[PDB]
Amino acid sequence: SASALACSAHALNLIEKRTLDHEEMKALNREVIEYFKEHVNPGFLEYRKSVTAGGDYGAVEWQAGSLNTLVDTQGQEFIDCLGGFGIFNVGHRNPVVVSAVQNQLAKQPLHSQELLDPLRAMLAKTLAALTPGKLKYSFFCNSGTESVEAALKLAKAYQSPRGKFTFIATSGAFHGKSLGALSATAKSTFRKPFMPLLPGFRHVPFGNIEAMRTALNECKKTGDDVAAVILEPIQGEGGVILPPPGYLTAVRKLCDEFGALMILDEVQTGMGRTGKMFACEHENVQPDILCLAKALGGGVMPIGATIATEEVFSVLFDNPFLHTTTFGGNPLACAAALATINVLLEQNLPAQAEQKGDMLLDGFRQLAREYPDLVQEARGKGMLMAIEFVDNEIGYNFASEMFRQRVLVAGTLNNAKTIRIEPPLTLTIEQCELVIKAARKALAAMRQQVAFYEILHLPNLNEEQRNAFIQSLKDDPSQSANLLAEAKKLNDAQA
Amino acid sequence: SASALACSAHALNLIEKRTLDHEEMKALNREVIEYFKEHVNPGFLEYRKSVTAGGDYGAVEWQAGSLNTLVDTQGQEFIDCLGGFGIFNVGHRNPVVVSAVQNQLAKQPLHSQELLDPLRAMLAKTLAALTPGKLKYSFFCNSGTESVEAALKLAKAYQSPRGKFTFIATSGAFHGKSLGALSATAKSTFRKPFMPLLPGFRHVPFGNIEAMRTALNECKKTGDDVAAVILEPIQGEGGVILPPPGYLTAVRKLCDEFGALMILDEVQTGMGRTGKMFACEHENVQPDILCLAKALGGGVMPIGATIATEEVFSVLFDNPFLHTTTFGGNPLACAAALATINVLLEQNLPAQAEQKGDMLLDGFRQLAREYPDLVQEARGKGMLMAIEFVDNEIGYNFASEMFRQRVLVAGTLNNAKTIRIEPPLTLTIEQCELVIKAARKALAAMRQQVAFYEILHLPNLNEEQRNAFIQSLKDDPSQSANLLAEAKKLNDAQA
Amino acid sequence: KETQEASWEIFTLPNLNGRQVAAFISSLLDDPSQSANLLAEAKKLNQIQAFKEAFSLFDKDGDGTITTKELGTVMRSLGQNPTEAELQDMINEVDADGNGTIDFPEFLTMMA
Ligand SMILES: [Ca+2]
Ligand SMILES: [Ca+2]
Repeated sequence: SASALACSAHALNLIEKRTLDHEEMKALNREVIEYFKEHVNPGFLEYRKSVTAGGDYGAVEWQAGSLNTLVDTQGQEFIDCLGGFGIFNVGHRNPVVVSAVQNQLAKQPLHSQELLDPLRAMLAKTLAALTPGKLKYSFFCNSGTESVEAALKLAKAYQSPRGKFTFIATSGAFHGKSLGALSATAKSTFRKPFMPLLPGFRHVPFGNIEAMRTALNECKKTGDDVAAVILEPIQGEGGVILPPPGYLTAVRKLCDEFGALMILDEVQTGMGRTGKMFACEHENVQPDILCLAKALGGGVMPIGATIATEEVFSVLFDNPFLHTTTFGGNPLACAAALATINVLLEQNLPAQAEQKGDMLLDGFRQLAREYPDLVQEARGKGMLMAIEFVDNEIGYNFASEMFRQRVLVAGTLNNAKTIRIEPPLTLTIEQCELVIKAARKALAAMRQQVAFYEILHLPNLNEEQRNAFIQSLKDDPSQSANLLAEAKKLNDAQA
Repeated sequence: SASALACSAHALNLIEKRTLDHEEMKALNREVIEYFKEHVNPGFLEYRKSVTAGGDYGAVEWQAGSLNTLVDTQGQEFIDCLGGFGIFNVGHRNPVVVSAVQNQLAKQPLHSQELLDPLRAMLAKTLAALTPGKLKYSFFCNSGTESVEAALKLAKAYQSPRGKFTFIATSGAFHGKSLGALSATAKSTFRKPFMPLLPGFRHVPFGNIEAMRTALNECKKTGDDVAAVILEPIQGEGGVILPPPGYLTAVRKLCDEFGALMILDEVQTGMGRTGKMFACEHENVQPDILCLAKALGGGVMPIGATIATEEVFSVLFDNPFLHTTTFGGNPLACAAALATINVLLEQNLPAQAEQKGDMLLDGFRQLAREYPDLVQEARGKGMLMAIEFVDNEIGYNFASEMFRQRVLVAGTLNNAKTIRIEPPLTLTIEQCELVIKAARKALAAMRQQVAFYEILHLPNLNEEQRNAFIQSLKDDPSQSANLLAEAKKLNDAQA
Repeated sequence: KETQEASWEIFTLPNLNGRQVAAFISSLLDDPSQSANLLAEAKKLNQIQAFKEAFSLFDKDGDGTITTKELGTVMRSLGQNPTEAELQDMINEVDADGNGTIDFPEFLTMMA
């Protein structure tokens, strides 16, 4: 058809463009839909259809608008309440992060892998200064799942000479999709097609200290002593699930008691999202191993970090090549990360995340009491929030209605009824009120919608008074509640 | 020591600097050695000590010099014959790749993960055009090990409903260090501390078609039918091991016969290094799954890609979230990759790699016959070469002596006697001659050294008869190999 | 193992000939214990030899002593313009024997 050279050349021509005319846009959207269908995954097209209405399923990314907005190929601007599921904590194209990445790009993007690269040392020192307690040594990779892999391998190298092999995770947990991390991840549909996974992985209910104590004690009784416990401080993909106060402290004490390592997965909750730099700081809990990614890249670079105490990390001192990764700790990613830490500390973005989080969650809870027919509950901590609906169809219509009002939201991998709100920490107060209002109009449209369907499906109604009923439903929406009652008032009287 | 804010600020000040005075340089080198010792890994410091002489163990990266040179914090320029173990196929800071990355950085670095990003579609289409046969669908991640993880998960999702679970790899293979990929990787020291790994992984000798046929037939007889065979077309970390002609074709035929999938790991051999775009093109072999990374990033970005036929990749169509990764397919990485494919095709860098590879390997083979006391053999294909020495200490002294002459080389993870030569495909002929001469002076110095030791351990000669020999060796270092001859010519007569 | 590393580090010193490196090698084979100290004074010895060389090239007429004009020649050559009094002060500061010229050690003392 065309050669790879032609395709690449076209792609670079399109990378160099800053805006698109209407016919260039139509051709590009048509192209991207085709190539998604034939070379990426057609399932994605169906998914976005299930969270949109009409051609909304075919919005194509183009450029960052401001710190908190994204602009598609048609110039439509969206407020980003998705934040790349926790990536854009410091907004899109943060000037400081973009600046650092450009400077280091001017010097050297990737390292030789042989000589000492200075930004890896600088970032390791910074992270040692920034992490609680004895967390001292850092290993750098490129993703969250890789960080969890490094955590598991550290735990294994430390505990295998001590006769401990089994790992305890929690139900509803998500720790990545690489096979190692996938053994810890808990969602059935993510795991079943790839079994068998790693042996000796067990799961207990999240937030239930007695269940976990039971698991450790039974594992000790049967000779399957636990090497490590891994958990998120707050389950992001589980639907923003908050553990009871003191749970993390009790888990730390339990691991200390049984001689198991505590691995905290802060891939999503880290870098200021929950109101503090790390969620474990809410209870002043120091794990043995801490996992970071996503937001640590500043929304510019991919990066992951596994920080551990010298006691545990020392298992790699005799053989520094025991665990490595091809691109880990490259100068570009390190520059991004240092820039992000600087931005978060200088603008005190964690505290801002607490304030704006409290405000948005207040709004969402008020909407929750006003719409109990659609919203089950709203929950969150800092700027990691979620709204759980009555069914999945309802939350679907919510995501769609918010997308039509140009506010970006998305579901949670382990919870089909829940929609997450994870906007940048730089979201302004004006945009906070705009998002609350958008949620209100969404819920209103959804209530009028369910009324419209219920009125449409009544079987004991001829066509004329149905046309009158939906006609009135359109012309006076605030009477929605009454007319629906009236509809059934008549649907019963001729049964 | 200091607060995280201070550390970050210092790091950004150092990122913005373009040159260093010597007190700046000395302070920075001292800093990076300290932070490597206390926050990264002290073992690395010891390793570089074993491959250097004096303060050469403490060379710190600073900036790319030219396409094929690296400049440390002291202004010393090195010819890069390491290429990041296959990363810098198109050189350091390739203007085209840097340009594309800069433009897309101006537009948007990371995607929302919800809307359609166009460069993912463009890159998937380009890779479909560039890959042999029915390879059609691409999954994008951030590293080689992640690409291998995606390959394994594709094979599992395809073969588990067909009752096949076991995987066959080869000894001496390297496929990554994440637990999934590590189950396929073959080096004992990399695997033992993290066992148990994935069940049902077996290894056969590389290049031995009858051994592999035996493994498949026995697995079928016992009901442990093989889901997939995974191998590198040429083993990189094994010491650049070349299979017999027709091996890849026979492996494809065998997989077709038993109904197993063929997974080709081209993380190292891909992107033109072996004289063609992919090593599998030497025999016109199309695998079911192809793994790419390293060089696909153009030496600017981290990226990985798993390409598969629609037949196998279709296992992700019903549920597009069955396998994902946080940063995979981000616009920066895609821009880098497209720029790299463009550069490779427009400058026909594969063919250049064949020519320059033939030249360098000719030089190395001539040095090999001139120095059989130190070199066992030199091997290679395209610009993926290696020199295997008699001992590990010998190859160590070679790496050190080449580093002293400001030519970068490094060892191979699975082969302690072998030093790899993996320079950029953009290496100039002048630099080819320079590296050949550097290798010559290295081997000369090493012969002088081994002679100097061997003269010291000869038993049958008096305490002063040696000192004449050492003396003559040092102030008149010309009688060298022939001198060692004299030494033994007296030792065996005095026996 | 370390006796060998010592043996090669002493062997590779640029400013020693075979006779002394060989003598030292003897001292090290007889004593693996007196290494890093023997190694230390050997390294130092290299420093003295190279210092000797440079000094020799600072004695233009090769007569083994350095005068104010030879000094002067080097000082003027390095872009400077010393006066007679400055040169005399420099020599006077280290002139242990008061003969007005610089011998071998006194030059080492100037450097110290
Ligand atoms: Ca004189
Ligand atoms: Ca005197």
